[PDB]
Formats: sequence, structure tokens, C-alpha cells
Amino acid sequence: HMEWIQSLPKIELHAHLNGSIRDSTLLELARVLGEKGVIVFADVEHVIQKNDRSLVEVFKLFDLIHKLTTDHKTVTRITREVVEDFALENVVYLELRTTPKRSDSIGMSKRSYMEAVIQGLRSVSEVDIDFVTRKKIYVRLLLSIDRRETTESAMETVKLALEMRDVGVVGIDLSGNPLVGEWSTFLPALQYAKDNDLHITLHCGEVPNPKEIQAMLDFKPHRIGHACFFKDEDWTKLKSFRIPVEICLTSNIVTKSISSIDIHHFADLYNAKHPLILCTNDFGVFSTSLSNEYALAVRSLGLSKSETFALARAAIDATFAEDEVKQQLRFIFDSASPEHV
Ligand SMILES: CNc1ncnc2c1ncn2[C@@H]1O[C@H](COP(=O)(O)O)[C@@H](O)[C@H]1O
Repeated sequence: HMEWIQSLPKIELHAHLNGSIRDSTLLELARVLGEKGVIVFADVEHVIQKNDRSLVEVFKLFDLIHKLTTDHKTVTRITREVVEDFALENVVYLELRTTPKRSDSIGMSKRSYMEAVIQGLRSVSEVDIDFVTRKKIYVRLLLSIDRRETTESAMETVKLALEMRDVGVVGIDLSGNPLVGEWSTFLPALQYAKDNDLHITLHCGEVPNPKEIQAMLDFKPHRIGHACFFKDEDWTKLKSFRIPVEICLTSNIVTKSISSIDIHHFADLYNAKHPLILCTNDFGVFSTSLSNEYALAVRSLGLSKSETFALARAAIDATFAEDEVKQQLRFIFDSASPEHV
């Protein structure tokens, strides 16, 4: 069961860098910061331990994580570790998304934060990596706009993404607390990104919000994430616009955004032949792996090995990679296909 799924080549399209941290790394960072007196280690260890990861509590957890991880050398470390972890379960293509941070007291700009991410990619040595333009993994980057930001700070992220297209930035995400901010703040920056040929993925429908869901669909992003609280008119529009959905099974169940895997919309989308991609979202926060997500889907839908492999391969055309990378991915999958029957 889990062994063949672990061996399947897989494509990860929705993984937030600071949601993908090893527990042992987070606790080590906390210990060091406590020895310096920045935090009380026992309280921090407690929140990492006890936060029930309901939707409200998840964003409190991210505020704590960011207190532990926002410095250049830590960004470099966790970038390398996340790439290693995905490569070890035979992710062959990763779009890693992260919110560039500004931290004036340590001389960190959004640009230097992203330069520390690039340094993390350059530091990968346990696997072979392709990110510009023994397992091998292709990595491309999405820069996240957090819904707490302003239009002008969102525009700084978009401008930075355009400047970093040579080191594998391919797109922009809108994410962060779905209870905060207005679509009208971010639509103008996302439109600038889209008009400059960046690919766009939007977190959409994480909470009930009918006007915002319709407005995000009308923008015609290249992908959306989650789609938990769509109504029928939203599904009809989504299916007509053919926007792929990044499906986050464990996340949606843990946050109580979806009552159970057996009603999760990924099954309706699968049966309607609508593009979907199984994703981890935050494999550290939610204690999962991409192989575990596939295992949940495979059990729930009763997929054969051939159907599972076909679903995994279908994610290629939803990537934001250059066409040459997609051609390489088609070669990788077609070459592995006979082993998954
Ligand atoms: C539960 N599902 C989610 N919904 C909305 N936003 C999420 C998220 N999971 C992660 N993020 C976004 O990703 C950031 C952490 O990684 P980075 O600091 O960018 O690497 C969070 O602060 C949040 O804005």
C-alpha cells in the first residue's frame, strides 16, 4: 500500500515553506531562542504542542512560527530541509510558496528573504536539484501575498517576483488568514502580475464568502487552492473556467473546513473530470506528507494503481513551469508508468 505510493513520482503544487518545517527543527529553533531569552521555551513548546489547528488557531500558530524562523540563515535552512523532505518521497516537481518578509531590525527585506530562499536551493546536496530558469527534483517558486498586507506591499512582492524569474520564480499566491482583508486590496496587484505573464494561484473559499469567491473566479486565476465553501453557482463557474483546484485533504479535515474525507469535493471534481492536484498545504503544521495525502485519496475513492498514476500525471499541465520542464516531467512519468499497474 503505502510503499508503492511512496515510490510514485509526484508533483507538489501547494506547500507553504514555513508550514513545512520539521518538528525537530522548530523545537531546536525554539530552544536556541529561549537560551537567548527571546522566548520562554516551555510556553512555545506548549503552543506547538496544544494548538488544535482549527482555522483560527492555525494563524496564531503561524505568528509563533514566524517569531522563530524569520532570519536569513533559518530561511536558508528550512528551504533546504523542505526540498530534501519532498525529494525523499519522490516528489519530482515542487512549487514552493512563501511570503517574503520584511524585518527592519535585522536588515531583512522581501528581496533578501527571497535571496535566502535561493541560497537554500543552492545548498541542497542530498539530491540533485534544478531551480534556475540519487533523486532529482525540479523546484520552482511562488511568492505569497498575505491578506494582511496593503496594495503597495503586494505590489512590492509582484515586482520582486518579476525580478527573480531567472532563479525560478513562476507565480504569485494570495494566502493568509481568510477572515482578514478584502479582495479589492489585492486584485490590482494580482492583475499587474497576470498582465506581466506571471501565473496566479488563489486561496479561495476557505470560509463562506460568496461575493469574494465569485470575484476570485471571475479574475480567472491559473489555479485555486482549497475551495471548501463553494456553492453550486461557484462550482458551475469553476468547471466552466477549467481552473485546477489544489486539494488539501488533511488540512481541510483538521481545520474543520470539510466535515469528512467522504464528502470532500475532490471526489466530485474527480468524477466530473475536473483538474485537481493533491497537495500537502502545510505538512509540518498538519503532520502529513504528500504520500499520505495520496493514500487518503486512494482509499476514499478506491483508485487502482493505474488510476492513481494517471491522476498524479495529470498535475503536469497544472504546473506553472516552463514548457521544457513540463516535457521533462512527461518523460519522467511515461517512463515510470509501466511500474504502476
Ligand atoms: C491552513 N491553510 C492556509 N490558509 C491560508 N494561508 C495559509 C495556509 N497555510 C499557510 N498559509 C500561509 O502561509 C504562511 C506560512 O508560510 P510562509 O511564511 O509564507 O512560508 C502563513 O503565514 C499563511 O499566510
